[PDB]
Amino acid sequence: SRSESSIENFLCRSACVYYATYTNNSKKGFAEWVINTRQVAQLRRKLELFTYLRFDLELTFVITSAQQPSTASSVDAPVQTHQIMYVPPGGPVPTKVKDYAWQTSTNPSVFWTEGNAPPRMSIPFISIGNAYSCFYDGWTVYGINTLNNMGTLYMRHVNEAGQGPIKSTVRIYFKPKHVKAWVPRPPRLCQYEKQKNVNFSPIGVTTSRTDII
Amino acid sequence: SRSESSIENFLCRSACVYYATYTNNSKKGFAEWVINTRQVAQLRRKLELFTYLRFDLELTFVITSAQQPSTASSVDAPVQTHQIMYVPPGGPVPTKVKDYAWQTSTNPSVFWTEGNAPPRMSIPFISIGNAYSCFYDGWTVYGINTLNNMGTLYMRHVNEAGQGPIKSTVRIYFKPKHVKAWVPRPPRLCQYEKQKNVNFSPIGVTTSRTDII
Amino acid sequence: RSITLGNSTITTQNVVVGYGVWPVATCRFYTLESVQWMKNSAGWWWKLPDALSQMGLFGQNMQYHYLGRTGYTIHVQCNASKFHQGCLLVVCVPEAEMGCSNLNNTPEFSELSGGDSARMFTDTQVGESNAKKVQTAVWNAGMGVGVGNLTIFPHQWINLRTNNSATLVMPYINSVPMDNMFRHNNLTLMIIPFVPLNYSEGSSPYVPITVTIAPMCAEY
Amino acid sequence: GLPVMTTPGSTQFLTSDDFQSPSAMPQFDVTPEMQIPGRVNNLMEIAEVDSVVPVNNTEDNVSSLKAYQIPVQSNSDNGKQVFGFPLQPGANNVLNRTLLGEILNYYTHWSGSIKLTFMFCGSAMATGKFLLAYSPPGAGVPKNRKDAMLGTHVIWDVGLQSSCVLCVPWISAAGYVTCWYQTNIVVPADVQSSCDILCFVSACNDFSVRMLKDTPFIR
Amino acid sequence: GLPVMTTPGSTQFLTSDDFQSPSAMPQFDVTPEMQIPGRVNNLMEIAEVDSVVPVNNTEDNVSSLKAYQIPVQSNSDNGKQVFGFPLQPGANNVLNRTLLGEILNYYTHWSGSIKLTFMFCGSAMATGKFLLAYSPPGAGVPKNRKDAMLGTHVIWDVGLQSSCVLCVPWISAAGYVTCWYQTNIVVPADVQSSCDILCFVSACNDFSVRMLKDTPFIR
Amino acid sequence: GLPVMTTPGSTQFLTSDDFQSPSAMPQFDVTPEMQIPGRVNNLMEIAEVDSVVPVNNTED
Repeated sequence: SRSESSIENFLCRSACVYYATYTNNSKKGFAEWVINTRQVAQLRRKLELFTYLRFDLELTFVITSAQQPSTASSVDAPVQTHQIMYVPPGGPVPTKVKDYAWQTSTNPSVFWTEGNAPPRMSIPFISIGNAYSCFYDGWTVYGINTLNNMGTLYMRHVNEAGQGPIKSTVRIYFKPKHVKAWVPRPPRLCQYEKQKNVNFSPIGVTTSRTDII
Repeated sequence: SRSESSIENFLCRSACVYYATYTNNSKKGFAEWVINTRQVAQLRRKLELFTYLRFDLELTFVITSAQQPSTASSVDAPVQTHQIMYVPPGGPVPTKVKDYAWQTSTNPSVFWTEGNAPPRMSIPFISIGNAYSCFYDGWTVYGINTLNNMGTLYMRHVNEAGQGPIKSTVRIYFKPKHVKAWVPRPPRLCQYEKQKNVNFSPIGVTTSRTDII
Repeated sequence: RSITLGNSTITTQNVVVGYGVWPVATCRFYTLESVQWMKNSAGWWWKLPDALSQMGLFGQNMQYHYLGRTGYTIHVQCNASKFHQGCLLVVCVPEAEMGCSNLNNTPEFSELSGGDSARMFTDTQVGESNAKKVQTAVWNAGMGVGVGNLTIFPHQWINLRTNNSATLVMPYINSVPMDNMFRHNNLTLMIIPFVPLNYSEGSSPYVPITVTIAPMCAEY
Repeated sequence: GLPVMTTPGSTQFLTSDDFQSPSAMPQFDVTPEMQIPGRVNNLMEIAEVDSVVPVNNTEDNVSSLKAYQIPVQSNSDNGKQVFGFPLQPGANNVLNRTLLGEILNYYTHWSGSIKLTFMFCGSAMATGKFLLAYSPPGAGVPKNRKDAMLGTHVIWDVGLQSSCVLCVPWISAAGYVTCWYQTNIVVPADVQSSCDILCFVSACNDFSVRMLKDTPFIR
Repeated sequence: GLPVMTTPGSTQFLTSDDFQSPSAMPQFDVTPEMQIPGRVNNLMEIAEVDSVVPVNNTEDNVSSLKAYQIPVQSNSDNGKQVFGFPLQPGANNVLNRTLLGEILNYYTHWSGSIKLTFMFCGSAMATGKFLLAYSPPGAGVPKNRKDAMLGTHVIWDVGLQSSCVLCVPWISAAGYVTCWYQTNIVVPADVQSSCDILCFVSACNDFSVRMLKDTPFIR
Repeated sequence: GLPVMTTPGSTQFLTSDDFQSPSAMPQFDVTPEMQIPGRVNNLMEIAEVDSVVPVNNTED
């Protein structure tokens, strides 16, 4: 049995890489996430075995809501819609819940009402170079490599609150497709410290035993 | 790489060209919009590079609602439906929420309940002439050219309020299809002043530097 | 034996090439100045397209012409008599992103790469609150990885019992086909001693190690 | 009847989608086509034509026609810089508002060449010689007539031809296009001495743009 | 129009599903491929190469390079165990953190063989003989030189060759790979006596893994 | 796009239905078959063999 050890069957999985809350009335309630693989620790180790990757990307969002405590007088609200904006590398970036950057043209965005299927979208491989680089010995600051910038995400409501606020959560999933790997690496032994870089503390090689025999 | 600079891939985009609110009980709550490309500034510059255009049109509407503050006694409302009427150039025009012009025959209109997919409709190229004209040196008043009149839009509820009012918003999108352009123009340098015409204030050519060398 | 390039001659007599693939006065065998292997040594490393640039006419090609494509070959040989014992590991890691001693910063430039001068490892930890220094404890090999697993890269064992030398050939491994050489170091040559050098009384107490680099097909 | 299964991403509205649509007005009998001259199939046909470059900004000739003119007169010093401008992309250089620059601000990465065509619109009798030194990126700006002659250049004469063509690569210091007096401008009597010089810019070969964005020349 | 019927499991989101998807950015003209050396098509190409085994843990040589070295010296006793380690899978044995072990902790059931390559990195003059006794599972650990000779083994000489190869099956007591002094290490004068020994591990034939899981070497 | 029309009995769950299903674990490489003796293809192969009849019940 060897088809369970191919590179395609080793990475084509899913993982809850982000989890953020945002409410509708607090004037700065909007979720924000930069796309990077180094968020969750268990996926970072599975992708740092190789150096140069090249994959498409497929995102799904599961969104739910929760009624915040209102005042009185029998609050009734219709269904909510959510807007999920995606910014390519080198584009405008919003800063409030109401800004010009949401009604722009070349930023693709979806609209999704509740009670339906979750809104899958799919991003192709966007780079000026030929492959993503999970390691970069060089300056751009050290070890940043501004070429492999995949873009950001932004979410907000498209409704105005009438009698009671509603907060909402979002769990962004993540799934590479058609993966090709290059020049493998030995697996990282020491624990992770900071998300942006490769820093570490020195640790022993292997949990000890009592003697040689 | 040149297929990203074709005319089809340069204009086949989307933009939130209108944003209006209307409530159901205030006896004049109905949204109204005339179709013209010169509403949003960022699309007007991308279309004034050419003089004679000819494109089909594809409109989508995203509609949401919001509960207005009612009195008391546990307001419960069923789902709302919205009516989006389209008037061709040279047709009747409503003036109140209840008029004869809504139940007319040759004005196509859609009906859309909430909680479903947003209601896309598509308008073909309607002109007596052969092409739209984004510039017209001549009288009909100066620089109007009543030939390239694309029609209007009108929206209202199809319900009567029982215990609490509901206001609603609408964000009309816009997408040309199968575009052909003719006789290009130099890009407009001075800022825009008025929506209906081409007036401007004189401005310098280029942000200066200190000297020639 | 006695291969020549340009105006330099190196005399040899096994080869291990890349990942299976094969790669005007610059074609000459540059020779870094040799380091001394003692008993209490830990290891040395050179960044590859930086050690050539500060000294050679290849570096004179670098300051005029930034962006280039190169393909290297490396000779490493140490001469010792039959009475010495010990074992080396010659490996050539691509994209060695080393980590800083301080947990929040990145190391500065002069600690990652001496200009054609070997930076040295150590077998302790290093201080953290001082400055931007490379975390250079040898058993984690600077990259936070287990040093025993380092043989997945192209490598060659030097063992003074039988073998004497090591020759490597490395092709051009980069994502972009043309990148600026001044802000990027794609290869890294590491020499780590596993079995430390031991000898009796009377013999000379150090073994010199010479490193010879020779670029082939530098395109500009 | 027939069994289906709704995949995720079903009732969503993608902003840059591609689907069919119901027509609002069927049985309309749309107006047919007409042969209208000057059809544009790609935006690089706009960037092929020439335009004049405002190389004489100097903070008060911007709101006039003196921004496009380079002053050249018979001075008393041998060896002097006529003009010079960097090629730093986007950051308020002189090639921004021209016809090449207004298209390329709709993109993020581009590469190509540039035809720089000069034109001596002076008298009919006066002669002289000019250098057109392009400094490659990485090298410095030349501070003399002599070292600019060692770099890549072209000596341009006035009495033979009235327009020289200089080609140069351009990509998103980074280079200079300085021009130097070779000799003074000898002119016969009863002719004015001060003459002007224009500048033209067009794309030599086809550019390669990608990853469209919106322009920053708006509110 | 056309009649359908929504089967159960319609508007659900399976975590490990497989469907199509709408592209977020059409008309992008994606960057084409490039021939980059060293492509990995399967993870068993990682497990084929060798790695050094930390067989000398002993609670204070772990944070140093003395974990990979086995001490061998000319002792005064004939018949002594040089080293020995069990093959109990996973439960803190010595083959866990090596390059073979880090892949196989991503699976639940596996089977294969192991090449154990030793290497005497001592002097050039000193000779000697070693046993490499593999004890099969079910049998006990040998407590003598003599009974280990009755089991399956291979006598390894130093003066002839410097590396012996021992192959052994491995599967998720369970076996021992003990090594014994055959004779003392005779070495001429003016040479040091204490010599070290390394250890290598790679997969002999192809393994057979199944039913992927996540690793326990994390927080 | 393509026009459909949902017939009645659409979003129901029949207890004895027959439809396809999404697999929970794709790329598993299921364990293959093995020749095991004594295969039963129908329950009447159980009823063909003999059995002893308790014809002497009589309460104790």
